[PDB]
Amino acid sequence: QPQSHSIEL
Amino acid sequence: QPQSHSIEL
Amino acid sequence: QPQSHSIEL
Amino acid sequence: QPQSHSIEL
Amino acid sequence: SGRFDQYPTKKGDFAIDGYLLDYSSPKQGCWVDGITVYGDIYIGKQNWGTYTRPVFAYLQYVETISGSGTFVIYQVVLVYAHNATSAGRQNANAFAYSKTQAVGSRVDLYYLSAITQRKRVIVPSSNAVTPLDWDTVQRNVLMENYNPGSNSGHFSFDWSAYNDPHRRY
Amino acid sequence: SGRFDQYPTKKGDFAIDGYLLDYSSPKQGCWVDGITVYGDIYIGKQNWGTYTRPVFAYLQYVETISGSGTFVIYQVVLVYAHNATSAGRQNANAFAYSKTQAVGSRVDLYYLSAITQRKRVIVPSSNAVTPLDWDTVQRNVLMENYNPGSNSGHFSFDWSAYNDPHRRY
Amino acid sequence: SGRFDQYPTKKGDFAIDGYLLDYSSPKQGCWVDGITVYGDIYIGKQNWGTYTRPVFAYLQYVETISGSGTFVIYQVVLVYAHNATSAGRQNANAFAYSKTQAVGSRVDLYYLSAITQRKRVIVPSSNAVTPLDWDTVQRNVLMENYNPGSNSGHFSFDWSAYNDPHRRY
Amino acid sequence: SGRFDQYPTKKGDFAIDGYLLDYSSPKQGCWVDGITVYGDIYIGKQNWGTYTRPVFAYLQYVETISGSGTFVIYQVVLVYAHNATSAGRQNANAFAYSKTQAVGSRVDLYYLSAITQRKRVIVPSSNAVTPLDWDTVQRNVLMENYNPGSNSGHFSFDWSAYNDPHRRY
Repeated sequence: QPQSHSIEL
Repeated sequence: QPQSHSIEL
Repeated sequence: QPQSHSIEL
Repeated sequence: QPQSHSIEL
Repeated sequence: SGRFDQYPTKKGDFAIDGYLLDYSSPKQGCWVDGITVYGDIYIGKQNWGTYTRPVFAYLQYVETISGSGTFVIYQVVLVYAHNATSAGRQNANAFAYSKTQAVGSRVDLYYLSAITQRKRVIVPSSNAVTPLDWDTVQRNVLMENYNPGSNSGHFSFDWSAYNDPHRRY
Repeated sequence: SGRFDQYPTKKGDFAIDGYLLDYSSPKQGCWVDGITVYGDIYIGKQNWGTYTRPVFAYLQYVETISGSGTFVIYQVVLVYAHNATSAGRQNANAFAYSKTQAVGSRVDLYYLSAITQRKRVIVPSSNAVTPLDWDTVQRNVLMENYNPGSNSGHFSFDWSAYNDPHRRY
Repeated sequence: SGRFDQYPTKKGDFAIDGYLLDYSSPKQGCWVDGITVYGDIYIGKQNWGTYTRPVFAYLQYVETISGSGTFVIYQVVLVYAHNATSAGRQNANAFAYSKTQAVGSRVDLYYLSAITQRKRVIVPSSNAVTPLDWDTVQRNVLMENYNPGSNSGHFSFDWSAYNDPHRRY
Repeated sequence: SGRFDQYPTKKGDFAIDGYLLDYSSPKQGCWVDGITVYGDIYIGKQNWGTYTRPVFAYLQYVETISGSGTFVIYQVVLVYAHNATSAGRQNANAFAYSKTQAVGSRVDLYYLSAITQRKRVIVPSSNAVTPLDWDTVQRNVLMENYNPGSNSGHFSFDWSAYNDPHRRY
């Protein structure tokens, strides 16, 4: 499963 | 008047 | 004689 | 050891 | 346009490039006062004795360079006008924007061609302009601002090119 | 060599390209009859009011492609002559081939610049010619065939450019 | 296509270029086995932690060089596949060809990007091929030959990129 | 200098570009972990079965634009290492920086080649770095950090390329 650090703003 | 040497074939 | 507008420094 | 197919001249 | 009539006239390579490729305020276009030449140009099935002269020049979007901040690259497109003598009978529908003119039984073909020049300008996206498109250029330069019947408008061809060996090829 | 004097004179973009980029027989070079313009050109530490005009054009080697058979691609290098007014005091040694001319206390800088054109021609190696080099071109065009003292030789500048808004930038 | 399935797989810059930029028989395209990387890519209003890997490469028409005879110039277009993590909620309609995949509440955005490489090939018009278009490439590579739900098809992403500092930026 | 050893290692196109083409802090160079391929490369008078792999990548000066303010444009130069098998007997002096290695009677030629990438970044002069030169890169990468005798140093070739059809061309 792909890991993420992305923050939605 | 424009001069021409063109030959239609 | 060539005319100029050039300004040195 | 590196393999070759190169032919000189 | 309106806007097309307001565009100034430039003469000489460096004057055209100097006016358009301005980093402070890049310009959409300018009319070009240029030399008429004569020689063979291939259209359709054969070569035609064609008169050629520059008539207009406009800025064209190349690419965007990102970083700090966003920058836009522009190129000069040099627009030429042609009179391909006797080509009108066989190539009347060869180009989207063209005009025909009779000289006796002979039918001349009037059209425009564009040549992208090498010189480029890098301008910040804040000083960026909306470039003109090839369709609008052809419509304003050839269709709206040139009459083959009277060889007049925003430009005219110099037919003496036929008799100058320097302007023949 | 004195082969430079044998080169013909051409006027207009398509006449210059038409003569040089000939696939059947490519030509080394030709002299160019062109318009003189006036505007700022940056040399050394600042901008100078410079007069610019095309003077010569020559073929340049692009590439040599493999086959079945050996083909040679040529390009046109357009040579311009400049008079950068007042630039001669601080930029007398800025270029390998240059000349200085006094106008009162003022020192003008006479030099040549080259611009590579986009148009290219594919020629078979059997019809290929030996291209001229930039060093030889500068020596023959500026050094041997132009006198700033009398504004004469194989070409001369049109100083009226300073008073024509069409030829100013 | 049909034709797309028949295309071989290449690995490494020179192998991709070597196969496609063949002067004897230029090839339409090839699948690419490449490394997956991880870093920020800007889509819509912000940056997203994106996984990137090359997936396909195809020939693109540049220009025609005339003379003796007619020659065609080709370029390699390198196609990359992306998983812009969390971008699917805000940018589901940002691209014409895209797919979304849920990872809990998070919506991942799967799309393709194309980068034109510098290397070119000059081929005679007799050996010329019909190049693939960007629309057909996106439809076959992403839409028809990749399943985000199972991370499988004609390629798959290596999620370990997130933990390799060499493959992070 | 020993600054070359301090440079990190990057793997994958976007990781190499992402690290180097950083607008906030552009980087001089990075070592590249890449795939070894096998195919013909022309050196001197003929083609040689050559092993090729990327080894290093560095920033190159493109241009410096005027303003309001002084901006600097950078590009990525991708450095490849080659083993042109049997080429060392006739091309030992073909390159300024090269090494020879005997495999029986056969003499292999070890050299470096550089390919300029398309991607560019605009950086303000305050954040600008001193780019590495091609002479220094070749000296550090090939001469000082690679031993053909043991196929070791800061990188090594994968000879299995010869047996992988995906890595052959």
